[PDB]
Amino acid sequence: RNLRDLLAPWVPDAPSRALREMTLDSRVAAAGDLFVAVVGHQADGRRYIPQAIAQGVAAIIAEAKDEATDGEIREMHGVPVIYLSQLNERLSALAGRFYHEPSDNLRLVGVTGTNGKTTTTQLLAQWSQLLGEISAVMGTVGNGLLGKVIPGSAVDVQHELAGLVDQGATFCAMEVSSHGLVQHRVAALKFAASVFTNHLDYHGDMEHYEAAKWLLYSEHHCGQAIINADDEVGRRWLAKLPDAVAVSMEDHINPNCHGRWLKATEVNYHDSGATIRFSSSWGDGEIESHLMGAFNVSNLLLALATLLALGYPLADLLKTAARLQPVCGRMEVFTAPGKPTVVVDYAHTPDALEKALQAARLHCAGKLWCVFGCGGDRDKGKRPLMGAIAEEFADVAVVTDDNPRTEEPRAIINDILAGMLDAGHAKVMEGRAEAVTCAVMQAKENDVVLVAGKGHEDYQIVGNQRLDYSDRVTVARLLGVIA
Repeated sequence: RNLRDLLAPWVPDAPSRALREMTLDSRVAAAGDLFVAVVGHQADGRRYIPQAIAQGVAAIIAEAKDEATDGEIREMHGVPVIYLSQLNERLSALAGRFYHEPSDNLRLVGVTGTNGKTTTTQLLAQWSQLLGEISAVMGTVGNGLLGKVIPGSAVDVQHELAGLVDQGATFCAMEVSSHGLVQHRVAALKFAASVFTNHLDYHGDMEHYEAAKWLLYSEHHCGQAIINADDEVGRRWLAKLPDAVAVSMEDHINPNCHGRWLKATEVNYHDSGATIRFSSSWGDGEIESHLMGAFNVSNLLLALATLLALGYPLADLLKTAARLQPVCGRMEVFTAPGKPTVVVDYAHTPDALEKALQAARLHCAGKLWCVFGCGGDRDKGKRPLMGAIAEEFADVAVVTDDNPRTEEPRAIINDILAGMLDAGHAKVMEGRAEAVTCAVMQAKENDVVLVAGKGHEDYQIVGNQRLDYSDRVTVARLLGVIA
């Protein structure tokens, strides 16, 4: 890596100097490094230039704002210092060139929106890998090849993607935060596809918000646009994007305009997942999904439309659909012959618990059971709100412990019960393992038991002890299966 080569597109006069790593932080700036001095949230990296020089950096690129002309080449203690205008905007392109353009050496799919980003990126990564890609994810639960996801500036993004390119990745599904896009953290990435999953009442604010977002997207390499037409903003944007794919399970495909599309024609929500019949511009089909709830049908259809748009054959996608797995502890289904369906979900807030019960109800011909508690030595305000949700959206509420820590366990349970119209209806069982057993052994064959609050977590905090305990293991053992 060479300062001269790195800067050729922007500064033709740049000195030839070997470069090791690229860093924004003067503290880690080692001998041979490139130090990038940017102006951020009241923080001015140019303050740290002499300290970086003193640690033996090979060269510095720095904001020109107030200090120099764009492409002005200076030299301090024999260290080249090159100044660039609007460096925050160009950091992605600069790091891209530094790391040999990693988004041009694999198929990068970006997923944006408030929800379904984790699940949709996981589905894209799993499905593409089943079709023979070596697949990776970058998002909220961390970066890596599938099954090896280790838990962030424009430089970090390009560096991480290059790391995945080096480990052999040929496909990467990336969560793009609303916050990342606006701060230019993905400004130079070549997206093969951009997936849109899903305080704006005054119509000037919707107009500004849209204008701000449309400007950003016009500046990115978005590749194929795949948009949820079940979202009202999704629809407006599809009207303006004649090449975008429309995806719907709520009858919002308008075939007069929308050129390419995919819609769920009917969904049977059953005791072990969802049977999805669909029509698309690529042809028709039926998918056996092992994911639970209406939102996971949407997420799966977005991943499908995206992979069809990129040229993956419909017959190969249909033949692998049944191998798609839940994100561990996210509406994760456990079934066994002649036993109640059991779902483990991490829902530990009033809103998450309501969504997970509504999701669970679709699959439930009999009674819906909710086994849950609330953390001790934490905010107590959600307790009566989670009681009232469980009483309303479930048929049987089984209230138990969930990380009581040092707090009197029955105290927490009382606060939960206080939120209910009829606390006497609720079952209380202390010992979470025993409360899960209660629900699972008493539930009928066509009942569903939702076990809420822990998801993937493999500990119960009682006092200051992290006891070995897993909802998933307890359920799997009661059902006579393997977690």
